[PDB]
Amino acid sequence: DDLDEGIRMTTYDQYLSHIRERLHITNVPDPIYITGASTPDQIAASVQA
Amino acid sequence: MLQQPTGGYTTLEQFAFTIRNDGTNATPTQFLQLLSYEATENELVKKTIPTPETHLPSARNVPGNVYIEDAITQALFGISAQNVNAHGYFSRLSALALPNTSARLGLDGVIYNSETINIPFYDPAAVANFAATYAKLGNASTPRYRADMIDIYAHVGLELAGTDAERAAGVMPVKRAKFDSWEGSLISLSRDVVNWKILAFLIDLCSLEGEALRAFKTRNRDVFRMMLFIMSTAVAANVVNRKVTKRVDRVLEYIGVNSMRTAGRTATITYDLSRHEFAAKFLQLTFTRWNA
Repeated sequence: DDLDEGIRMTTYDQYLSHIRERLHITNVPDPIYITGASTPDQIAASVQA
Repeated sequence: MLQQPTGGYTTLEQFAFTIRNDGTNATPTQFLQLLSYEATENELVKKTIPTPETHLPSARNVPGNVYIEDAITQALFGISAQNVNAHGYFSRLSALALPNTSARLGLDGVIYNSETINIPFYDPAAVANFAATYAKLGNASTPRYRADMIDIYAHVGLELAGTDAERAAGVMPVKRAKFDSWEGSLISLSRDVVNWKILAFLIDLCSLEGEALRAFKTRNRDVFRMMLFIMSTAVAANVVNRKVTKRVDRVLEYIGVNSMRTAGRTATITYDLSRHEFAAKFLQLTFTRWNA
């Protein structure tokens, strides 16, 4: 895998500081937590919603 | 957000409660083992504790992030605190009572008006359960809602000094506590206790349910007993030392009896009347949760 390739992730403070309020004003459900027991289909449902 | 384990937040090593003793960080249980009790002719019987009021005092419009844990711990064990009901910021806990409130209670023991970065905070559901009860500290001064500050101490005695048979009976002889002692032992004890992050204890106390709760109540009985001990010394009529062949036994008379004293003394922390009303309230709520 290339350096751009991989599993993206970010700190919660970065999430809160930036993306979260934009999630609020765009009128969407707060994106689901992933327990690790979570289905990929559920993640698809969340990225969809 | 700090996740809450299947046990309490108290299971986390981050929230260990430990008085200093013999140069080490002793657990409360291994301090309470040092304690011994002389019985006296008087008897404590425990009356039913009145149900705490339905009312949650208004969290007045406060721009600031209140330092609540400091306010509570200093009101209960603080060496110098007074007029604890003048400011009345305890009511602020009821900001946390609402569903989906923006406010967060940080592990710092501060009630932030909104979630903010790089400040870990307790799970909001847990805090809501905790606030639904302990916001009532905010009405510890209002005349309609004041707790009894005499009878409640019976429970304290039973929960501290009481042998398991005395606890089952609901009635124990008034006792006189004593322990091998270093200079300033009760001051140092109380200050080791002011530093305790007790909102962890109160929050697990209000949030946990079922066996997971009961498993908490056994595990932290000694902690609750240490808090009760510091309050007991705060309200004890007198606190002497005894020479005992080149050793000293600190002795407080009496466990479970509030003397209503308010004049300050070197030996132990003192309650102003406001601290008495507050502590009475705190005991009302906490014992109510403890026996259900």
